[PDB]
Amino acid sequence: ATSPEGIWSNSGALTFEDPADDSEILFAGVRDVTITPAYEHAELYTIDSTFRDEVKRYEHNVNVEITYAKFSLEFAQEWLGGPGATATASQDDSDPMKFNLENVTPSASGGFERTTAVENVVFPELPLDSATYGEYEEYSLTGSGRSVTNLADTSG
Amino acid sequence: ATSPEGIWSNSGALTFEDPADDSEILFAGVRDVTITPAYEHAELYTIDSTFRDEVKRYEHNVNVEITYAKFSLEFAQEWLGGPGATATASQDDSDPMKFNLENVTPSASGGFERTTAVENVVFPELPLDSATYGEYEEYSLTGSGRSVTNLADTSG
Amino acid sequence: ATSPEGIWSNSGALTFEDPADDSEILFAGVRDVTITPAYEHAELYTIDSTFRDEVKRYEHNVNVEITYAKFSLEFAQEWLGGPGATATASQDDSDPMKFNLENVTPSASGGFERTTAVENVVFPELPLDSATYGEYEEYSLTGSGRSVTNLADTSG
Amino acid sequence: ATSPEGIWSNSGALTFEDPADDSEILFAGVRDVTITPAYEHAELYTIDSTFRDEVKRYEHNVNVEITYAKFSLEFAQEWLGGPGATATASQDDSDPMKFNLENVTPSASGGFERTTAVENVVFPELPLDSATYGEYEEYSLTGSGRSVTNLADTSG
Amino acid sequence: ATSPEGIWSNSGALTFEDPADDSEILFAGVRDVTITPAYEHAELYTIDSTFRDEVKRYEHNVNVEITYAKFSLEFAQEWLGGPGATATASQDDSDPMKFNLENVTPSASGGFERTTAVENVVFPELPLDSATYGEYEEYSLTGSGRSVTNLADTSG
Amino acid sequence: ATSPEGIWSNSGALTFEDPADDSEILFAGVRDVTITPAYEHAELYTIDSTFRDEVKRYEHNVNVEITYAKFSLEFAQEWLGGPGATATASQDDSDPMKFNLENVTPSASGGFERTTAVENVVFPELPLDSATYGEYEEYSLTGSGRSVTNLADTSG
Amino acid sequence: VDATLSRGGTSVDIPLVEEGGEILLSSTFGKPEVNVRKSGGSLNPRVIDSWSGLQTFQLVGKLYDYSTSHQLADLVKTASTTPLELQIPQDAYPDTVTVAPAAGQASALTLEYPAGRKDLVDVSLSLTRVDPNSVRGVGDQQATTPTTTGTGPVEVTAGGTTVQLPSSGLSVERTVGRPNDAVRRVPRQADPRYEVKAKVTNDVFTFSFETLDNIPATLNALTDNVFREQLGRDGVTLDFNGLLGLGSVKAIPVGSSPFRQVHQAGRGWVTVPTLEFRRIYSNE
Amino acid sequence: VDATLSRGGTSVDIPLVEEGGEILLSSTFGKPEVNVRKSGGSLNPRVIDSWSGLQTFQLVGKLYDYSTSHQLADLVKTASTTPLELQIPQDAYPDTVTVAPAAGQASALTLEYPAGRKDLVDVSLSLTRVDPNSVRGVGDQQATTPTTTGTGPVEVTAGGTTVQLPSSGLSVERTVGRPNDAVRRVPRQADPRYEVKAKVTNDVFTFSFETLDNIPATLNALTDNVFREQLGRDGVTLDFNGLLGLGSVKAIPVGSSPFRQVHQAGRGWVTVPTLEFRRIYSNE
Amino acid sequence: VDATLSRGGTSVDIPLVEEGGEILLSSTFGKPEVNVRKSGGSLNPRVIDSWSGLQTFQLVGKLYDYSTSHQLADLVKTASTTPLELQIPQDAYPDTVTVAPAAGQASALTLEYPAGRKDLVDVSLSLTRVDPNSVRGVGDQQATTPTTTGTGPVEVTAGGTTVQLPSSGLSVERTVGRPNDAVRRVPRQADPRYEVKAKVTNDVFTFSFETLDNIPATLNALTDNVFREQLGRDGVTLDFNGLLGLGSVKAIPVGSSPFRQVHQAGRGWVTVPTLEFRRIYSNE
Repeated sequence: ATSPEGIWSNSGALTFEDPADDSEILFAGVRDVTITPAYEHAELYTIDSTFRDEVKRYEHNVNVEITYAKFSLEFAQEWLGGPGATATASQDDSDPMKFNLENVTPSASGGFERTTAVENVVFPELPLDSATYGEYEEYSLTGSGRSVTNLADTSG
Repeated sequence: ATSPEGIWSNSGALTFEDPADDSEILFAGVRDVTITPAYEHAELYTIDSTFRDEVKRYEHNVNVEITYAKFSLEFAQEWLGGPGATATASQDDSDPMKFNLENVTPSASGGFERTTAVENVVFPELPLDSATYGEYEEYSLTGSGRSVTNLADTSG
Repeated sequence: ATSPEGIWSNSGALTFEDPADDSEILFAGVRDVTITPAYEHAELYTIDSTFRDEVKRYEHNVNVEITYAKFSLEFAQEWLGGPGATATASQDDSDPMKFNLENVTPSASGGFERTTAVENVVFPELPLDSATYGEYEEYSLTGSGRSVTNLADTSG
Repeated sequence: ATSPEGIWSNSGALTFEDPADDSEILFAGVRDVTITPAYEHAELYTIDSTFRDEVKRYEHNVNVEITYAKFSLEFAQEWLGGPGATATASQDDSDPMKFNLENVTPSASGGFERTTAVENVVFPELPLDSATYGEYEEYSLTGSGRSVTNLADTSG
Repeated sequence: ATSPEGIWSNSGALTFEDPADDSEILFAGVRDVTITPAYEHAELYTIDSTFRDEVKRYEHNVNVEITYAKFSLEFAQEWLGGPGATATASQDDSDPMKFNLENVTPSASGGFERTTAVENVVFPELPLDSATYGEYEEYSLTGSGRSVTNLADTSG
Repeated sequence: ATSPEGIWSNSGALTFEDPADDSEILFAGVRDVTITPAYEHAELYTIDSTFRDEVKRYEHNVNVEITYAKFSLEFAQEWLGGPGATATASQDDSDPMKFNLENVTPSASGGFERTTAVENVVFPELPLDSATYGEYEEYSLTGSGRSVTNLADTSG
Repeated sequence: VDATLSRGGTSVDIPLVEEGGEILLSSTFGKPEVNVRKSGGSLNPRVIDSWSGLQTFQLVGKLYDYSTSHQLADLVKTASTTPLELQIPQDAYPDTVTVAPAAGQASALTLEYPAGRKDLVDVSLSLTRVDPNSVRGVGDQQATTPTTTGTGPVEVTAGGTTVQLPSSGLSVERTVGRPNDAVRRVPRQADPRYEVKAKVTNDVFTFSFETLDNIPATLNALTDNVFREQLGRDGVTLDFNGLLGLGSVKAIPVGSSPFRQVHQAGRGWVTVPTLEFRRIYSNE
Repeated sequence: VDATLSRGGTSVDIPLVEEGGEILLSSTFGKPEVNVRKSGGSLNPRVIDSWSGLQTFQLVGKLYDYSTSHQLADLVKTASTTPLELQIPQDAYPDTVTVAPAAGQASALTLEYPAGRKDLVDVSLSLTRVDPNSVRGVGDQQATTPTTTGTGPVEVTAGGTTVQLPSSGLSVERTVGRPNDAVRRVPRQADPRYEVKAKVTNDVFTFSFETLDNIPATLNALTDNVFREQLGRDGVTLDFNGLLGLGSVKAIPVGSSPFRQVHQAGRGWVTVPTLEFRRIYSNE
Repeated sequence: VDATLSRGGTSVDIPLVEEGGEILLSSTFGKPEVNVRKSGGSLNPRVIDSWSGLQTFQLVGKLYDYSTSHQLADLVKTASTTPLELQIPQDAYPDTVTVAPAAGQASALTLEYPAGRKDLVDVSLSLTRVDPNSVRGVGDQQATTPTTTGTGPVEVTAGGTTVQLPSSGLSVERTVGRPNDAVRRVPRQADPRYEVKAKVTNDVFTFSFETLDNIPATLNALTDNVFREQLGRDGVTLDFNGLLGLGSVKAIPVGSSPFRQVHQAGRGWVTVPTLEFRRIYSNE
């Protein structure tokens, strides 16, 4: 097995890809990233006991939230356009833009390269403008992916 | 495609227009400006999987919220008067003053000039007086536009 | 039109008047003054569009809240007594004391004199004693007016 | 009428009385004192207007809350014992101890002496012990009186 | 009567006892100690009046919460075991460990010795490990006693 | 019985075990660690008393929450893979990974070695990436164990 | 925006528009008329299908003017063998369908005038689908809702005596229906036959309000003259005096507890949770 | 504070008092006896009004002693030719009115003893208005609620076997009514005629509680001897043992599902959501 | 952990386990069959006890595989002269009791397959106690639930046309019962007699789902063939296609409103809150 090791946020590289083509969507200037797979847990008790008897996973998702400080035209125009099309204005249709996401992080002392990938991430809300006096525009995304497609050491 | 770039809030250029005319309503002195198109997300599951099957966008709105420090009589009398009308007191009618809205910002190294525009923003409540001892009056507007009409690089 | 301009809180003059007579009720020493006309908004969505179709104002009020640091016997005794009568004890009757309110401010560079006025302001709760160790008694009012009766430049 | 004036908290003079006797219960050492008569407001709207038609008061009370730093065995044993009785333990009965209350504050420039008095204040909960490391015990009481019996200038 | 007097938290002495035997359960190193006898109050209002007409106590309890920084094996093993028995693992039975509690404090200038005692205190949750980086383990209890069995001056 | 004593967080020694083997899962670099056995409390009153008549424990659990700063691929791949299996991606199944857990803490003066152990801890959610700009990734886990298997002095 | 409901040349367009994620249109289907076997030594029933089933449209909307609402109420309530025609804009339904006010319903249309919401009328509709050629019945009778400009207080008026309903909190729910028409199964195509009966319609006004002054005098003047005494073959005149643009109408309370007076803890005045009337004959 | 209900010289004063904005006195009116037309080739029906209407008073309050509650239950349940007389303090009602326990209801009075309260009983009442002279009857029959000092556990007792109801969580809801009295319409008076029938009354005790030890033994001793055994012409003796100042009474379970045992996730003990009895004859 | 239910040699063990503090087993008792002296001539009724009472067990649980759920449904629905035998694992009940699917119930078993929740079936059961020797019946008839491996989309197939039910948000509630058996009171013994009747059983499938694309084509192809044509003596074939391991079954809509389309404000697609089918004959 591989020892646990520290990870330094500023070493990470995040990428967004179009799930139709695996072409990159230009995105940069990340500050914070949380990627958290989750399941709702049903935690089941009997008649005969005060203790738990069984516990079961059900609704799975991956919570993705990102804070970033370089605006991308492409990321926003793809989110407006929806799957497989790019737009300069809100679209009156029900399909959200699905993004694939990968985050790559060398560990702090070079023990491993933790690569995480997530499929079909979608964002209910896109901050277009996030202006504050005397500050750079800082944008926060909250969204949900369908599953974690990869979690592995990608070092040699 | 155009490279992502930082944006500096003090480069902003918010304006309000009467959507009947496409004429400017005098407004100035912003200190915070948020624009966020948002669709409600339905996430959907099957009878025999933990994973999400599908996700769909439903109710759409553009959340607009603005904090500003120069009072405008014109903007306030438009909000009081409602569509196409100016009034100096509350009007007993069910039509809110719709505004069109635009914001224009060069990126921090001039790589692009992002223009955001929004149709038919309405504000539930208008702070007429927002006075605190030893401070200038600072006014907070929260509102909802119908759709983003434009999101593009307008640089020549 | 008139240019937007800054407003400095300490420049204001606030007054309460009896709506029966328009005589002044002695009140002074404010530190915060918030006046916010508000309407509940219904955002009506259509059968098939994700977009909003129409939006309607449906229930109007003016939120008034004031923080002040000079006690007034008169204001409190009128609030106890109810309309047209002044009292030194709680009254077992259903009518609240209606107040008319006007607030007047020169703008920060003398461009205009914003006068705001509000009819039939009422307060659910009145602080009588608001004592804190090593501080002056600071009193907070929260209440609701029926409508804004005036919003105009009262300069010559 | 008498001019409004500042009031200094440390000029205060809270006392509690047993309303069966009009005799003092030994209590002292206050640090915060709030007295607030209140009524619930029904705000009523018509079939045919966005404006409020009428407003009515219901369910009167006086919110009393006090923070203090000198413990009193008498006040606590009165609260435990309930009306007309002293007890050194919880009593199994449904009658709460009712206190009359008075506070007298000279205004900051001696313009008036504001006497507030309140009938049948009751406290749901009594903090017997409020120990914190390296601090004196500081006790917070919140309670409800029936009505304000007196609110007047008592200067001579 | 006896004058109110200050109390200094650090002068206190808390103890826990087994209600079966009145033998001590070894417990030490408290930092914060709150004891609050409480009741629900029903405030009863008539028809026609806006005022209250009666008020009544119900569902008495004594809220006890303690923060402490010396771990006790005995206290924890008694809480696991339940009444009259001591254990090293979770017990699958419905009886909580009832504790008797007494707290004793000289008043700050030696006027009285306030003794407070509470019967049948129980704690829904017991922290075992409360580790924080670079700090001692600090443990918080929240629980409810049945009644205050004593509140008196135990000085001569 | 053994005297109570302080415990210093940095003396701790958390470990996780696969409960199929009682074999270690590589995990390290904690910062904060809470273990709290709990039971839901029913407090039951009666028809002719304000006092609590009885109190009973029902649903038992052990709240475990851990904050840690060294990432473990093994622990995450166990959580993904579920009982008895390692996986590099989300698995479409309803069995959560169950961990056995132990923590060993000498007292501050060596009076005892408190060992806490917990069975079948499950975590609803598992942060994979927890990047914050200019910080090391810090990971929070909240989970529920079935029961405390051991709570004893293990010193020789 | 709008579905279109029409009869002959006369037509109303109804906005299928609502706050948030509320239901706007529901099409309900069923086969009440399958003859399922109740008996026989086999676990699962044998069945036969032989009749017109049931399709029903529920529509919800908001109307922005009173006159369009009154005209809808009249066009709904009217007796005519002229088929009532519905056009739905949403592509899941064909461009025209023939309907009738819901087969047995007391409240085939609801119109509501809640407190505050000037120029919002909430609307709920229920329509049974009927075969286009299978509308039948006796005569034509155009319904009327009287109108006036007066904009006065509503005056419950009986035995030469009047009580003004206090405007404070005053809210109206009005319901309309044709529960005495007959919809019948046919051994034919799936949509039933419909008979426009020369029989009584349903048309009910529900008020709620709070009486804020002269409370004893008001409540006695209302109760004695409307709920204690006998009205004969007359009824209460419910004079809207031009509120909502409605004119004078004649009506009576019907059924169990159509009027409630409520006295409350800590309140110095009386609530009217409902006061209800059914409209009556005044058509000579 | 109090409204007064009385029969003969005997009188009870009921505090119409509550927490929050709760209802304290609801007075409701209805004309069910209008002979509305179902027929005719006219849109709006003709009507005729020909009879006494319905007025009903609903009263809510809290009683501070058990004896006053028992005396009310006895004064309610009693059969007498003497009219039941209500005095209402609020000016919107005339100073005195004549009533009967509500005509269609099995629970004209509810008395509730929830856990954790003492000298505090919840009350709900329902009273149909009757014409003062239009009260008629057969004999007089005084109701008695037995009393004792014992302050012991409640003892459900049958076949000479007894079960103590565990005090933990124990909460009582008792309902009383005169559902066999006949109320009848009269053709030329505002208020109906009331016949005080020499027929059986309704008087039901409901419990909820949680059984905390000797649970299997308790639940079998309760279920066998009350719900599997046959009680004959006898019943359960429900010995209240001086709780609430109530004496012993004889009773039987009535209705489809009077008693429930509930076993729950994570609970090592059994809940009783209801155990119910109707009081039977013990008046020989 | 598990209660045991059996029908001859075949046996099923059911986990009585639930989230939080939910009800898991409820034992309900009553005496519907005591006779009450409705007149009496005195305040309190005389009574007589003469017949078998009613004991009913409600069980709630969760099943971890579909095969155990289908085998339970087949065991429940089967007609057999052999008594249905229950063992309850909690000491307040004896180690064996004889029962029948609940006396009058259409839904003696519910099986729920909610969205998400792979390898969780939620279960509710209702059973009436019967005397161990007092079970009788007209022959034996084994219920069957078809099974298959296909794991494809569910197809509503009718008149040789097919519609795939969209998996998006799809949730199944299946209900099973024996509402045509007869449970009868017996004199002077605790538990009733039970007759396994040669009559039709109940087996209803309910879907809820949302149709995301090809919406007009989907909804019309479904509704015309299922709700706006005659099926004859045939019905719909509901091809479960190996979902849950279920095979194809023949079925028809039953009740007034088995199917609903719902169109909502701001939604670009259609909700299907119900599509209900009752299973039919396919057993020649």
